[PDB]
Amino acid sequence: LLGWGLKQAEEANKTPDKPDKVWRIQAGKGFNEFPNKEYDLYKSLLSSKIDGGWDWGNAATHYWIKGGQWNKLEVDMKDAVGTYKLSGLRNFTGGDLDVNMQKATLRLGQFNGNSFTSYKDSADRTTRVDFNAKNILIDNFLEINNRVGSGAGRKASSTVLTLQASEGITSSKNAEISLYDGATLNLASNSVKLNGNVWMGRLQYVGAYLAPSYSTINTSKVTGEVNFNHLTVGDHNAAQAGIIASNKTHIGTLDLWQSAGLNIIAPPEGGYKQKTEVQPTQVIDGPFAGGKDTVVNIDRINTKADGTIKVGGFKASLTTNAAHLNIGKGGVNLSNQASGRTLLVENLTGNITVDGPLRVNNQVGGYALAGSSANFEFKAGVDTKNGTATFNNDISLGRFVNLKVDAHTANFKGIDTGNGGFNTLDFSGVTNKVNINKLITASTNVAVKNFNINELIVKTNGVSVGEYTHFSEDIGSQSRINTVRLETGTRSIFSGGVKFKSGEKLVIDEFYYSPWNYFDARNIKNVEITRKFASSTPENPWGTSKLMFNNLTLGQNAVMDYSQFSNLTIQGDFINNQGTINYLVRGGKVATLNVGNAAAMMFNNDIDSATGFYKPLIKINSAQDLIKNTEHVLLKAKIIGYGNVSTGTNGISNVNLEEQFKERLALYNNNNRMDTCVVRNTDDIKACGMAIGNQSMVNNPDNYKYLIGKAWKNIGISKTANGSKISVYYLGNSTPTENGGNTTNLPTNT
Repeated sequence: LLGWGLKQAEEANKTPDKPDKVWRIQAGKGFNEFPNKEYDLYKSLLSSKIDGGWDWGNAATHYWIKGGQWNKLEVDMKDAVGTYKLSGLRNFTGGDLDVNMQKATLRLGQFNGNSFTSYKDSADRTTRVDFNAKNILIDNFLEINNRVGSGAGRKASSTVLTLQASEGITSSKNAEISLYDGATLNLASNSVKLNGNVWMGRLQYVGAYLAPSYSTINTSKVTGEVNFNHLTVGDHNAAQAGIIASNKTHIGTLDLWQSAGLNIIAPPEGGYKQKTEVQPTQVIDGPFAGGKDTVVNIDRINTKADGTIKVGGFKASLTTNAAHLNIGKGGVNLSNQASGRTLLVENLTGNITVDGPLRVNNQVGGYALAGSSANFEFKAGVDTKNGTATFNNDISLGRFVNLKVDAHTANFKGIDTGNGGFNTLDFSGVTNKVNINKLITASTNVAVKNFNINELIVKTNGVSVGEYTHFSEDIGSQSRINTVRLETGTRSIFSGGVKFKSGEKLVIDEFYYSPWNYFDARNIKNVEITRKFASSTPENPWGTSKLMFNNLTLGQNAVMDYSQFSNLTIQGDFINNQGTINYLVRGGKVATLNVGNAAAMMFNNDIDSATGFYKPLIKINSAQDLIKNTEHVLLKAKIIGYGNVSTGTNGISNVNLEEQFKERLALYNNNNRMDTCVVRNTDDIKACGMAIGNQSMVNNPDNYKYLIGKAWKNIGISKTANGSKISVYYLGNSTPTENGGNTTNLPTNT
């Protein structure tokens, strides 16, 4: 209930005990002349001053030192050479072993495990069990602060194991290290590689599911390569483990519990270091900052999760002070019961780099039910706010799973939420940048303040409605989406789609329509389009595409495919820059463009070598069935404020602006232009005669010589450029005269 940061700090600085009867045992001659003799410790040496017994009250074995558990002993070999074993010291109560074994290989496992526990007296004693071997090689299971008898009898107080080898502490596969409610241990060798089931926190008794049950593996002195293999924190209780490592922690499979915590704490920057009565100074530490080269390579996070149902989840958590929290190819698992199991992958003052697939219930998709809201959560650099949470692997979310990241810069590579839906994809803590590479949504609750998703896929929701892409907060000013590609929805109903809630600008480069998926763009006032603005099926469109805007702007060279199949609706000041909007008829009728407030336009001296004239400013392609002698509404307008970069293009002139607007438009038929026909030599005579359908330009190119760097307007096509309408009066495909009129020159400024 106090927390682990108080508990490890208050047992970091204690006086050991007050033991009377300090026994001293020295191994003399005989041990120090056989380097491979394979001795024992208990029967050969330690059973002299360690007595067995029976605890009255549900015991199996019982061991203390001499005449009670309050007597220090020691073993001082310092030259004994060989190899040894403990092999069966179970339910040791004792107190203050310190087996000093220089140049002596140890082995705490042979045919039987071990145990080290204290009793809960009125003196509140520890054990402080030390070893100072050369190698250790645990090689069988070991319990620290275990259950001495069976529930009843005497209770168990705290303890300390300390293993201070000089060459390395390996372990065997069946060596389940399992320290309990009050136990700690320290290691001091180099290159500890525990290949066994490390078990921090266990049920000390049979049914006490509400114990605090702290632990500690403080491998502070390890100068080599710490390498755990298989941890397990918590067992049917709210254990709060902690590890104070030595800035390199490669572990393997991690098996947390539901309500289990973990605190991997990297070292600091320079490394570690009738009368009044005065208690000693209790120096405490808050959550500090790890050093620069602090690496914690947790390469698999599983979770055990079963049991009852509480009103919330349980929120397993690991807290890391390291400047890196790399998570490799194993990825993150999440076992999920009927309620919502949650994990917290938190980093205080570091980074997080996950390169693995986020699973749940041990599959990649991982559907969850309504009450089981599995909640992924990542915190990269909380107390420094410069920490990045880079996910260099394509994640995959099912249904009722919720990613949230509260970092400084959350880079990504791909997000899959369109398969399951109901995914709160929160980003509310992100400072400045979100680099999502690919997004797939069905019913998502995206909340980003600033991003640039360079490619966006918005899928539908099958056939049911109420499920859609939803940006639920302000999108900001530096936001951007380089590619939006909606896919074709369901039949005759806008079931899937996008909607916004706030924002002011969203610089889009490229867009695709889709039938029956709506691109609602609420409240954003500067929706820019930079390049091609077409549909997902540009060859054979159908359906409708609700582009329910409030404002939009189109820049240079952004071609459009505007038809009756896309009701582009504007409620604001549409500004068109040098962009060639193309039209199509789909049955002879020209699809008018419905401007709500204003369609202001402004252009350039956009002359090119493709024509010799300016760019075709508005084209109408595939209008072969264009209805003659009938007003074709080209675009609806309310205020046409037309201009160019100056009064006159190609420098400056005094020409009124609206008349050369009619020059740059195009009516594209027979693979050429019918509005004008820009003819520069004798070769495009043939193409112009293909356009107008006359044999006067087919057989003889010298028939018409008004066109050496010139052009001519076809009469029968009338265009309005006033302040309220842009219309087309297609009434004649007239044969042009040679020297009678309706002819222009070229600007000749390519």
